[PDB]
Amino acid sequence: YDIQAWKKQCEELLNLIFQCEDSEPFRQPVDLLEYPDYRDIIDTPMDFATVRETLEAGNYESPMELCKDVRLIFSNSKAYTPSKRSRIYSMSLRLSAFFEEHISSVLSDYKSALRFHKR
Ligand SMILES: Cc1cccnc1O
Repeated sequence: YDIQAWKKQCEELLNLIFQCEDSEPFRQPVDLLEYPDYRDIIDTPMDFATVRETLEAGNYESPMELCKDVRLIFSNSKAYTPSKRSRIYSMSLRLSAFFEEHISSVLSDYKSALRFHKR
C-alpha cells in the first residue's frame, strides 16, 4: 500500500527502455532537419528523455500521467509513418508491447494503494 512506490518503479522501467535497441529513434526529440514536415502532422512532440526529465523534476503526480506521455510517443510514430511496414514504426510497436507488459502492475499497485488510503 505504498502511495509513492510508483516513482522508483517508473525510473527502473525507463532504464530498461533506454537499454533496448528499439528505443534509439525515441530517446531524443525528432530532428526537424532530417524530417522537415514533422510539425505539419504532429501537434505535440514527445520523447523518452523528456519523460525521464519530467519524472526526475517532480512534475508527475501519478503513474497515469507518465503513461499518457509514453503512449503519445507511440501514437506520434503511428501518425507520422508512411507505411505500417516502416522500420521506425515497427520498432515502436515492439517497444509499446514491452512498456504495456511492465506498466500494468505499476498502475494496479498505485490505484490499490490510493483506495486503501481513502478507505
Ligand atoms: C516515429 C518517428 C518516425 C519517423 C522518424 N522519427 C520518428 O521518431
